[PDB]
Amino acid sequence: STGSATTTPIDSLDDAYITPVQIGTPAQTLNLDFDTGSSDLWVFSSETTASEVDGQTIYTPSKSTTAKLLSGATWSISYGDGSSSSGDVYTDTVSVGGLTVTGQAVESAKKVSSSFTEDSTIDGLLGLAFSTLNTVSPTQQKTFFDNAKASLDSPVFTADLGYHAPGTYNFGFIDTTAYTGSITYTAVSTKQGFWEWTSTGYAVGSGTFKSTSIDGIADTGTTLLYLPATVVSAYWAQVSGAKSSSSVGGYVFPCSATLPSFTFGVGSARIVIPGDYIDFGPISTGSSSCFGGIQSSAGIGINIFGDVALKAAFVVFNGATTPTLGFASK
Repeated sequence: STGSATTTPIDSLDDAYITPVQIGTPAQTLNLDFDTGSSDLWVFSSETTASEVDGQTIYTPSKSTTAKLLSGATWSISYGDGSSSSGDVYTDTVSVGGLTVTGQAVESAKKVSSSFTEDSTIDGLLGLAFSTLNTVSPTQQKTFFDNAKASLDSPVFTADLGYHAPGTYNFGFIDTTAYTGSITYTAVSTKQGFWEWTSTGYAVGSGTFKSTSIDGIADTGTTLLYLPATVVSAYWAQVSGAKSSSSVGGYVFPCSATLPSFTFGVGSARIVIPGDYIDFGPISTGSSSCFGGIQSSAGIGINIFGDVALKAAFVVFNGATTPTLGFASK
């Protein structure tokens, strides 16, 4: 089997991407944030504290003939950006882009933090990191990908995120028309439960490439690119007037600037992030100070190749016995 679904930016800045997911019988379609940095599939639901729902589409298990309470199971998760959610668990039929998993753990939110409430466009998350991070207790549950894997034509999914435009998540096959040149594959460590890999270096604009190992995670659920302070300083030094602002929470730059591109290494290959991808617009409505899309990972504890980086590439998440990551230009 295979599946193929379109993923769509939630706003004009590409702050996140939502992908329609069918849950239950008859289908209930919810728009989920596919997140290769976590491993829980959770949804706004009929059980979510009413004051914490503001415009989201909810899953109602009582209306699904294939829903079953997973007796005794609970979940609770905290994300890198400080947001959180928790609740109980059902198993149900879940389909993504024509690919169907029966008995998928669907984690029903009883509580969500304010950032989730405030984002009316995201109905939940679908985790695509390794199942060792799944938070269901006392019996850890498998991700959608892990459940589908054996049925897939090939044990892979791909992320093809658009810049200010729709893109595609495919399961079970590699669309050879979706990228240019070749796919360069690189080793993955699963030791922390992430799609963790080592970039071979970087360049700023038309600058020379600096060969240096940068360990980080491929995370579709993170908006920006978070790299070591040295790298980030070298980037923003090429933008007149750019500075790190403690009050705003990172690098800002004059909205009148033309941003340089940023290149990152994948083995001997190179992925170029156009400067426009790094513009996240005014810090506040009407401001002439703009927020940067490349930020320091210092104090995160890990480097994150988020959407800013991933949307410049066609990315293969290879879930073979020894997992790997592939990057192609497009």
